[PDB]
Amino acid sequence: KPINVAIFGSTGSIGTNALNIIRECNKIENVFNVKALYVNKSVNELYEQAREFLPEYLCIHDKSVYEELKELVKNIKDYKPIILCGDEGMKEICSSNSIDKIVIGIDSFQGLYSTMYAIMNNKIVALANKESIVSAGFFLKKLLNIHKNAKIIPVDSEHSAIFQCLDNNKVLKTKCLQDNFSKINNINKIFLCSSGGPFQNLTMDELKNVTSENALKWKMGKKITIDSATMMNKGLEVIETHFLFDVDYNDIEVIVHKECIIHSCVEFIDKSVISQMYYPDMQIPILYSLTWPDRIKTNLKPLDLAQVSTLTFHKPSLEHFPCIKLAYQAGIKGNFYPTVLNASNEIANNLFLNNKIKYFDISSIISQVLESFNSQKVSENSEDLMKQILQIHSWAKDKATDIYNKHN
Amino acid sequence: KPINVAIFGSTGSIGTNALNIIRECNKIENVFNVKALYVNKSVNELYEQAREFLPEYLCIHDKSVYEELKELVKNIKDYKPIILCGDEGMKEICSSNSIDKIVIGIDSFQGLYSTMYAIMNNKIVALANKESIVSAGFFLKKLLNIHKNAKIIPVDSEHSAIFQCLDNNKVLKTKCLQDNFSKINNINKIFLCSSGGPFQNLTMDELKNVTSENALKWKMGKKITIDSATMMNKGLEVIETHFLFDVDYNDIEVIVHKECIIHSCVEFIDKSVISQMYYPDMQIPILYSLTWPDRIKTNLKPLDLAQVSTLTFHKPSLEHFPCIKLAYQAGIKGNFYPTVLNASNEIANNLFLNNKIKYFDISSIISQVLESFNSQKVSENSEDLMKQILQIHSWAKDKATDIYNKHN
Ligand SMILES: NC(=O)C1=CN([C@@H]2O[C@H](COP(=O)(O)OP(=O)(O)OC[C@H]3O[C@@H](n4cnc5c(N)ncnc54)[C@H](OP(=O)(O)O)[C@@H]3O)[C@@H](O)[C@H]2O)C=CC1
Ligand SMILES: NC(=O)C1=CN([C@@H]2O[C@H](COP(=O)(O)OP(=O)(O)OC[C@H]3O[C@@H](n4cnc5c(N)ncnc54)[C@H](OP(=O)(O)O)[C@@H]3O)[C@@H](O)[C@H]2O)C=CC1
Ligand SMILES: O=C(CC[C@@H](c1ccccc1)P(=O)(O)O)N(O)CCCCCc1ccccc1
Ligand SMILES: O=C(CC[C@@H](c1ccccc1)P(=O)(O)O)N(O)CCCCCc1ccccc1
Ligand SMILES: [Ca+2]
Ligand SMILES: [Ca+2]
Ligand SMILES: [Ca+2]
Ligand SMILES: [Mn+2]
Ligand SMILES: [Mn+2]
Repeated sequence: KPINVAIFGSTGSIGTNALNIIRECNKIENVFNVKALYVNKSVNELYEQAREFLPEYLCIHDKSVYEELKELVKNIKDYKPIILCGDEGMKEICSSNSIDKIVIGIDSFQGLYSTMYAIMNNKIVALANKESIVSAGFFLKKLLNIHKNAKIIPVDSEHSAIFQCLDNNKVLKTKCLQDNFSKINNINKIFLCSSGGPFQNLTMDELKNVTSENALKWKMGKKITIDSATMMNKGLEVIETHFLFDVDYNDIEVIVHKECIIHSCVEFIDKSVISQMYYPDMQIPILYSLTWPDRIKTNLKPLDLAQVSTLTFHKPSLEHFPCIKLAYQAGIKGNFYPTVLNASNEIANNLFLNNKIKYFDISSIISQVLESFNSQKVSENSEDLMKQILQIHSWAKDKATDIYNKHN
Repeated sequence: KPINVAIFGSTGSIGTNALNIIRECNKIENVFNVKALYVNKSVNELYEQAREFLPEYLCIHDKSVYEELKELVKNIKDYKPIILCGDEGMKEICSSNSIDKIVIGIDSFQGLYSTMYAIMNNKIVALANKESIVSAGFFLKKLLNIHKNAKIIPVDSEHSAIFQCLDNNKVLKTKCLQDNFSKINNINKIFLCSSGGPFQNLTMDELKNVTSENALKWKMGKKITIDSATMMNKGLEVIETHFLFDVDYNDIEVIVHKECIIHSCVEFIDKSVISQMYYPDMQIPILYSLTWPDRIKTNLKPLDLAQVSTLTFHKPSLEHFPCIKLAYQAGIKGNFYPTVLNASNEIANNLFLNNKIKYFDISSIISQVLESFNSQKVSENSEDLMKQILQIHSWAKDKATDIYNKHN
C-alpha cells in the first residue's frame, strides 16, 4: 500500500522539499516509505535525515566521507541501514525490488547516470534534473522504448504544470519522451512561463555590467540561480519541453510571467488553453510526480487569487537574453547540439558565478562552442550512444574552458 | 465515427454558435452530421439552416407555422426531410436511434422540458440552460440515476471551463450531476470567474438609480444581460456548480475577472489549481460538449497571452450585488429554495427590464419570496417531483408579482 521511494540528492533544494512534503503526507497514514537516501558529500545532513526517516539504504557518492557516515549512524539505536557508496551503491539501490519510485534531485549532467539506471530497472523516475533530458534526450527515449514499464514523470515546475494540464485519460495511453505524445494528447502549442529572473527589466547597457552577486543576492541551487538570470534556464526548459512532450520548437513559446502564479499552459488542437497555477512552489510538483495519476490531500496554503490580484505576461527580449536563442538553435539543429549547449553552459555559468567573465561572455562562449562542434553519426546501440554523449559533453566543457583561457 | 447531433434552439445565440463551429470544423474534416434542428417560430431562419445542413429531422414548436415551413422546404431539391411540430416533434427527435447528442440552447425554466426527454432517451445532453439545473437539480440527478447512459455535459462557459480542467479517467468513473463527483475527481474548491457585468464599478447610490437601459446599452440577449448586471447570473451559476460538480457552497468562490480570459479554475485536494482560458467565447464550450472526451482541430484564433498582457481578479461586493448572497442562501437551504430563487428572479429581472422597479427592488422581491416559502417534503416519485417543481415555480412567480403589485 505505501509508495516505496528513493530520494537521490536528498540534502539539496529538491531533496529537502521532497522530504518536507513526504513528512506532512505521512502524519496519520503511511503513504510513503522512504527506502533510500543518496547524497554526494553532505554526511552530517544525511545523518540527520537518516535519524528522522530511517531508510533501509543510505548512499554517499564521495567515498572519503563513507567512514564518517558509518560513524555518525551508529549513534542511531536499533537502526541497521545498508550503507553504500559511489556508483556501485547507486546501482544497487536502483536494482532493489523494494523501490518503486525515485526522485532525481541531483544537479547538472551528473544526474544522468542515476536517471539512466533507474530507467534500466523499470522504475518510475520523478525527474527534476533537466540537464539529463537536454544532454541525453534521444538516448532516454531509446532507453524508455526498451524498458517498457519505466517512466519519467516531470518535476521541473513548468513541465509538471504542462503534465498536470493534460488529460490523464490520454497520458495513460502514452508516456513522457515517447514519439507521438503530443498527437495522442491533442497538444498544439506550449506557453512556457518564466519568472524572467533578476535582470528582466535592465537596459542593454545595465545588463553588460551585471555580476553573480547581483544575480544571487526565491531560493535554490546556485547553478539554476545563474541560469535563471541569463534565461539559459528557460532555454534548457525549451529543449526539455520538446523531449518530454514531443512538441516542435516552433510550437514552444516562452512567456515572462513575473508573478510566477501560472506555471505554464497547454494549447490543444481546438485552441482551448489549460493552465496550472499555484504560489511558486516545488512541493506540489514533487508530490504529484509520486502520486500521479492520483492526487492526495495537502495542507498547503490555498491560492488566494483576489489577493494576488494581477498577473502579467510579456515576450522576453532575445537581444537581452541570447541564451534563449542559442537553446532554440541547438534544439532545432538536433544531433548532439543540446549536449554541447548544456556542457558549455555548465562552464560559462561557473565562470560567471566566480567573477571570471561578463554576462555577454556567457552566451559568447556557448555560441562559439556550438559553432565549433561538428555533427556526428548517432550510435545505434545504447552503450555506444552513452559513451558518445559522455565524450561530446567532456569535449564541449574543455572547448569552453579553452575559449575562456585563450581570450584572457 | 460520425458525431450525430441535434440542435434544439437552433436559431438562438447558443444555436447559431453551435452551427457556426460545426460548419468550420466540418471544413477541416467532416466529423459532424447535423441530424435534426428545432426552433419555436423562426421559420425563415430554419429554412435557410435546413437548406445548408440538410438534417434528417426538422421541427418547430408552433403549429401555426407548421405548413408554412413545409412550403419553404419544397424548394430544396433531392431533400426529403421528416418535418414535425410541438412536443411530439421534440419527443420524436429525442427518441431517434440516429441522434447521439443534443445541444439544449432553449432559454429559461422552459428549457427543462427537452432536457428531461433527452435524458430519458439516454442521450448526451449538451446543456447551456442553467435555469433547468437550478430549478430542477435534484430531479435531474434522480433522472440521471435511472438513465445510466444519459449524460449532461456542461456548456455554460464557466462550467465547461471547470469540466475541461479534469482528468477524464476520473470523470469516466462518474458523470455530472452525480453525488460524489467532486470526491472522485479530487476537487477541493472552485474559482467561478465573472465579467462582473456593467455596474461592476458603481457606488451604492449610483446603483439605486441605474436603469435597464444602463445595463443593455459583450452583447447578449436581454434576460442574461440583466442577470449579468445584477450578478444573479453568477448566483445561478453558483448553484449550477453545486449540482453539476457536487461542490459544497463554502467551496465555491466567485471572483471578478474583467478581462474574461480565465473562464474558471479548479483547485484540487493537493491545492494545485487548473484553469481553462481562451478569448470570451461560446464556440469552444459548445464544441467540447460534442467532442468530449476528445478534442478536434479548429481554425479559431490562438490566444496571444503576450498581447492580452494583464489579467485581474477581485472579490465581488455582496452589498452592491446582493443577488449573489441570495443565491448562496437559497442553495445552502437546499430543498426547493433554488426553484424559488430562479422563478422569483425571472419576474424581478423582467420587471426591471421593463422599468417597473429599481435595481435593489430586484433583490428585495427575491428575498421576500424566499422568506415566504416553506420547505416541502421532497417526493420520492419522479413524476410527483416534477409536479412539485412546476407548482413551486408557478407559486414563486405569482408571489413575486404580488409583492411587486402590493408595494406598487
Ligand atoms: N531547486 C529547485 O527548486 C529546482 C531544481 N531543478 C533541478 O533539480 C536538480 C537539483 O537542483 P537543486 O536541488 O537546486 O540542487 P542542489 O545543489 O540544491 O542539490 C543537489 C543535490 O545533489 C546531490 N549530489 C550532487 N552530486 C551527486 C552525486 N554524484 N551523487 C549523489 N548526489 C549528488 C547533492 O549532494 P550534496 O549535498 O552531498 O552536495 C545535493 O543533495 C537540478 O538539475 C535542477 O535544475 C528543477 C526545478 C527547480
Ligand atoms: N448566450 C450565451 O452566450 C449563453 C447562454 N446561456 C444559457 O443558454 C440558454 C439559451 O440562451 P440564449 O441562446 O442566449 O437564448 P436566446 O433567447 O438567444 O435563444 C432562444 C432560442 O431557443 C428557442 N426556443 C425558445 N423556446 C423554445 C421552445 N419552447 N421550443 C423550441 N425552441 C425554443 C428559440 O427559437 P426561436 O428562434 O424560434 O425563438 C431560440 O432559437 C439560456 O438558459 C442561457 O442562460 C448561458 C451562458 C451563455
Ligand atoms: O526552473 C525553476 C527555477 C527557475 C525559474 C523560476 C524562478 C523563480 C520563480 C519561478 C520560476 P525561471 O523562470 O527564472 O527560469 N523552477 O521550475 C522552480 C520554480 C519554483 C521556485 C520557488 C521555490 C520554492 C521553494 C523551493 C524552491 C524553489
Ligand atoms: O454566463 C455567461 C454570460 C454572463 C457572464 C459573462 C459575460 C460576459 C463575458 C464573460 C462572462 P457574467 O460573468 O457577467 O455573469 N457566459 O457563460 C458567456 C461567456 C462567453 C461570452 C462570449 C460572448 C459570446 C457572444 C457574445 C458576447 C460574448
Ligand atoms: Ca574522511
Ligand atoms: Ca490533468
Ligand atoms: Ca505544429
Ligand atoms: Mn523550471
Ligand atoms: Mn456563464
